Amino acid sequence: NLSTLLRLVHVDSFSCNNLDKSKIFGSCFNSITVDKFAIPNRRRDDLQLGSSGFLQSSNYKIDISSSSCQLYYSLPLVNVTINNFNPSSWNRRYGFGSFNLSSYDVVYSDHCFSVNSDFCPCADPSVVNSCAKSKPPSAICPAGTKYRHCDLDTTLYVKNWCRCSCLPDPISTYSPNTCPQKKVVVGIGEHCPGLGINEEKCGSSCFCSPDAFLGWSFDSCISNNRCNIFSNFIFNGINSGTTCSNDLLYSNTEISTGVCVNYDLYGITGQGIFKEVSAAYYNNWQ
Amino acid sequence: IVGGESALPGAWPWQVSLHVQNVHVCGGSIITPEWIVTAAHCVEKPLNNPWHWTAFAGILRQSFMFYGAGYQVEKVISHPNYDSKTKNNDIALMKLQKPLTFNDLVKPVCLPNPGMMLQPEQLCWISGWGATEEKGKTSEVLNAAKVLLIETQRCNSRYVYDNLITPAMICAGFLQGNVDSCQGDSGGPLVTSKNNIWWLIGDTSWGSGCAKAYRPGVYGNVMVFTDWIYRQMRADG
Repeated sequence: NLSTLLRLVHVDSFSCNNLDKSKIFGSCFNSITVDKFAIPNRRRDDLQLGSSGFLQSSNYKIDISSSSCQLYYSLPLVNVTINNFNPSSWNRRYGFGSFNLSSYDVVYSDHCFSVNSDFCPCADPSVVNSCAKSKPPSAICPAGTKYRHCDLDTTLYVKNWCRCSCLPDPISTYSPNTCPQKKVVVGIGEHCPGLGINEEKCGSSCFCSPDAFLGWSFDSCISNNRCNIFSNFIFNGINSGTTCSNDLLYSNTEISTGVCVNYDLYGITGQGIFKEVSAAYYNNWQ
Repeated sequence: IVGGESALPGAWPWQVSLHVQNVHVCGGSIITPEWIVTAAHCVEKPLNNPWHWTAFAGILRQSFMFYGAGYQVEKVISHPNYDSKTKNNDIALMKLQKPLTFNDLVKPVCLPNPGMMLQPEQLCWISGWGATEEKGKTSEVLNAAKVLLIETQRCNSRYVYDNLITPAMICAGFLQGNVDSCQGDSGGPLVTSKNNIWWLIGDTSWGSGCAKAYRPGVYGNVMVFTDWIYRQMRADG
């Protein structure tokens, strides 16, 4: 029931695109997909219908060509926590820990990167020995992933001058084609493969520095002693399925005694005066 | 030239190739019909005796004669403050004994005047007879390429050259690669379009390979030594 849902939740704003709130009363659907996440206090304008911001490219993309509702509500700061987790597998494969940030702070990415299966932010130490200028750290990369691409070249008089790829950083690099990390944009219901890793601070096994991860930011979500959360409801299927609502005229009306009215009690019709009487010959199924 | 195309027989009469021992070595540019501007690294001590040198102009495919039909070089003048270690002030001049009368497909390029105020990311064209992809042979046909100009401050990055570009030098091309000149494209006319005319503002001296990342093209700045060339005119007569 939409009434109880809007009453039990501190609803601040609600708007459904490609779907009107009038037809919701007494309709049926096939399935409902619900997404929710807190609202950072810096990108309030990104949650609008249509924006090429960082949230729509790294965090989550909202579909426009489908009937979907958007809700913005608030939650008290008492007995609440935020689960900050990075779903990137290849980032945590090389020894990624935790964000280690203060409470009531949400993390949002500004640029989403992606790599292939054959990727290792680690150079072959047998080649780095013949390097003198801009010598990157190297270690043993696990099998299945090729080492970092580095070439030794002489310009005018420097024999041991080794240059690698992804310089200086994958965010702002001079040759994105030579760097395997490629900037990608998340799709409709698709997570980001991971953030950027500075290969100059990587490299025992190849263990990148925790400060070498770039492309993220943190921001508080406290407003009027409450946390703001945005949710998206996608209703797949219309006028069909087995997911309906009781928002019709049958909304648990109040009984009355004295005048005979129409009857619809468990598939039975008729009229008759009601009279209250104390009876105890009923059962659970009766 | 990597990533370019074959140069059609249009109007580019500022490319003169200097041949010694009946083999192509380098090219050059002309500003007046009495001198040829080229690089100074090909005028080393083993490359003395300028009498055994010929010049070819207005010739796209390098097969029209054999030990003949050329112009003999009279005297070659190199820059006095030339260093072979850092490759600074790589400008050389050659004088021909022929009048070089103007004809079809024969038109020199004017020298750049001081105070041009050129744009930082300026578009220019390069041409020459060099390798095709990497460590190749001399191209039989004439090819050209289009490059962009990058500032000296960005070129002095520690990951590109680590402050090895003199103020009398410049960098151009693309940082992503695939557009660069290989070994053999010495000299070369680096002309830019302005006021509906071409200005020669470059001179190739050296380079770290071709079509490689973080290795753009290096060119000589003749605007500082332009008046010096005028000084050489005082030695003409």
